[PDB]
Amino acid sequence: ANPRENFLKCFSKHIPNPKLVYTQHDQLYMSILNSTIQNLRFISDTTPKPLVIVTPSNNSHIQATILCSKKVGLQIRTRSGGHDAEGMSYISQVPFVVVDLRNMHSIKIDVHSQTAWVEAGATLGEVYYWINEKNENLSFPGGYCPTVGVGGHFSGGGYGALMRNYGLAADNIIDAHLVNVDGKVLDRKSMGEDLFWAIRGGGGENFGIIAAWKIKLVAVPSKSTIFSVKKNMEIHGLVKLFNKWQNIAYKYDKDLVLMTHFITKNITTTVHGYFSSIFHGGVDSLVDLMNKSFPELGIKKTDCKEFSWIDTTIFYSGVVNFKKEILLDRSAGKKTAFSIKLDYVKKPIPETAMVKILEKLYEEDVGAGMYVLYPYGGIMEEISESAIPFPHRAGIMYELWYTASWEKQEDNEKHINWVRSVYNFTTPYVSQNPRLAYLNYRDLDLGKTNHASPNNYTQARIWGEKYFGKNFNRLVKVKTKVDPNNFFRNEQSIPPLPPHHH
Ligand SMILES: *Cc1cc2c(nc3c(=O)[nH]c(=O)nc-3n2C[C@H](O)[C@H](O)[C@H](O)COP(=O)(O)OP(=O)(O)OC[C@H]2O[C@@H](n3cnc4c(N)ncnc43)[C@H](O)[C@@H]2O)c(*)c1C
Ligand SMILES: *[C@@H]1O[C@H](CO)[C@@H](O)[C@H](O)[C@H]1NC(C)=O
Ligand SMILES: *[C@@H]1O[C@H](CO)[C@@H](O)[C@H](O)[C@H]1NC(C)=O
Ligand SMILES: *[C@@H]1O[C@H](CO)[C@@H](O)[C@H](O)[C@H]1NC(C)=O
Ligand SMILES: *[C@@H]1O[C@H](CO)[C@@H](O)[C@H](O)[C@H]1NC(C)=O
Ligand SMILES: *[C@@H]1O[C@H](CO)[C@@H](O)[C@H](O)[C@H]1NC(C)=O
Ligand SMILES: *[C@@H]1O[C@H](CO)[C@@H](O)[C@H](O)[C@H]1NC(C)=O
Repeated sequence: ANPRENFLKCFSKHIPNPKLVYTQHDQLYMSILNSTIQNLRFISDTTPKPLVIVTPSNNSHIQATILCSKKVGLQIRTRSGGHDAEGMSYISQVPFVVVDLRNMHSIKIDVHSQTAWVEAGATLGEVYYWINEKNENLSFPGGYCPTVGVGGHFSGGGYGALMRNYGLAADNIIDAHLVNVDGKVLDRKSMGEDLFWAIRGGGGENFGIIAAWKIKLVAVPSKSTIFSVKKNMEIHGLVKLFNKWQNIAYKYDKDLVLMTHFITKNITTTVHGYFSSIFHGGVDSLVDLMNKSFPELGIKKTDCKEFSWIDTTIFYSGVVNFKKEILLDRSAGKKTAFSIKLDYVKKPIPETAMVKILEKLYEEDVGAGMYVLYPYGGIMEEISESAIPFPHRAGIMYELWYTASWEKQEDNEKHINWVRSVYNFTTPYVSQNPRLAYLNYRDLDLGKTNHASPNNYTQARIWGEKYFGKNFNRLVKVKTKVDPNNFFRNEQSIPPLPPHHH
């Protein structure tokens, strides 16, 4: 009796006769494993590999895997788009199998009722595309990156351009299909409201394997206006603009998103701020708005085109500059090694301190580090904190991402340490009790939950409280109820409650 072969037998038993199981012996193993590992940082020979990969195409397949891993004693890591910031969807410390959902990417739109059934392995890109094909004036609220998978994205909250208008993708989910620790398939009805609440932004990896979402589509203007302007002046003049942006961006009506980037340019060199818009409306209203609200930014008509939504979608994603069918292409953009961390901001950062933050970009190579800033007003002020597990709503001015991408496996420690040091540095200026963070940018630095350690609950709280709010209690309530033996677990997952505290 050994687990790989015992698994495979059990699986065959539950399901006789495409390929659904891969082992190291299969020619395709490696390139499947590899295909969707998004962060090159976790591609080494040292990196643990699973005993089996399964690629289900049917709820029945998922039930079997869950059942068989339960029996033989393997751990599951589900991979949907593979974008985990920490590789947590494809690495484990213990013998494990990855459940790659790439074969379950069906997307079924009901144009009239304005809903859609999207399977767990589809990618934003696809969702965007196929919605737009059915109707140019429709879409869905979600991240910017087309290759993000909907399993990780939605169950983690997930948001982007439409955030200020409609909220997080998790805010717009009507139903789902989920398989639990007992291998049952559950709709919302049968799931019950606690579990339906939980999977919407509490991390699906804590409760089960989601198989499908039901999605409610949102209205989207047939023309939006985009400018995106370069600003490489002297460092102080730059922050003078930043400070202004900081106090107003979140204040616009719902129809303006104004975001900002920072990086270094000129290879051997100066800090550059880019300021970008999605404006639901025309060129002139927009210039007028800008000319009124933010003169010093000095945008002009010459500065901005008006695009269709899907074009805007494209403009604002990881692909150079063409045609809209890239949205469909699993292997677009370039994969890099990356480290990212994100802060939320409630109170304007002091101009002095900000130069210092910007000053730090000089300490890595040109283009390596980058700060992304997105504003936080509009609808987020009216959505309750416990509406869903994701609790970051009212009184946030904007969010700050600090990110580094590189190529080379040696330069790892160097680069992740930079990201940390900027994080450490900004600590006085960002949110505070507690320092809020975002489940979809997992940060093991916030604390780890170990395989080889007894499960202290008050330990998990430290980070549980950062990712979620007051929401954390209800979350551990749901865990304890639906997966009391903590079968669905990872290096930073919600623990159940031990039974003497039941
Ligand atoms: C790589 C990348 C990520 C981005 C980018 N832009 C984002 C943005 O603009 N807004 C955001 O809110 N998030 C952005 N993200 C990050 C993604 O939101 C997160 O990285 C998601 O968690 C990624 O989801 P996914 O693409 O599926 O990657 P996986 O590694 O497979 O991570 C999934 C995560 O959750 C578990 N899981 C996935 N699917 C399921 C199902 N069906 N059931 C249970 N659990 C599931 C996995 O185990 C893993 O833990 C821009 C870029 C470039
Ligand atoms: C795994 O990924 C790395 C970089 O993408 C690459 O060197 C290697 O060829 C990949 N594995 C394959 C093709 O089996
Ligand atoms: C899921 O379960 C079985 C196994 O193949 C099949 O009868 C059913 O139609 C499947 N549904 C799909 C592939 O949509
Ligand atoms: C979408 O919106 C515009 C703005 O009113 C309208 O003129 C256009 O005809 C619409 N088309 C569809 C297919 O909904
Ligand atoms: C911006 O405002 C000034 C008036 O102070 C004006 O001269 C300029 O033409 C305005 N912009 C547009 C687009 O008209
Ligand atoms: C960041 O802060 C933590 C906690 O105080 C510390 O352990 C770590 O070394 C710091 N990282 C730096 C200074 O880069
Ligand atoms: C959880 O609580 C205990 C008991 O008071 C504490 O001492 C310990 O540090 C925590 N447990 C673990 C495993 O870290």
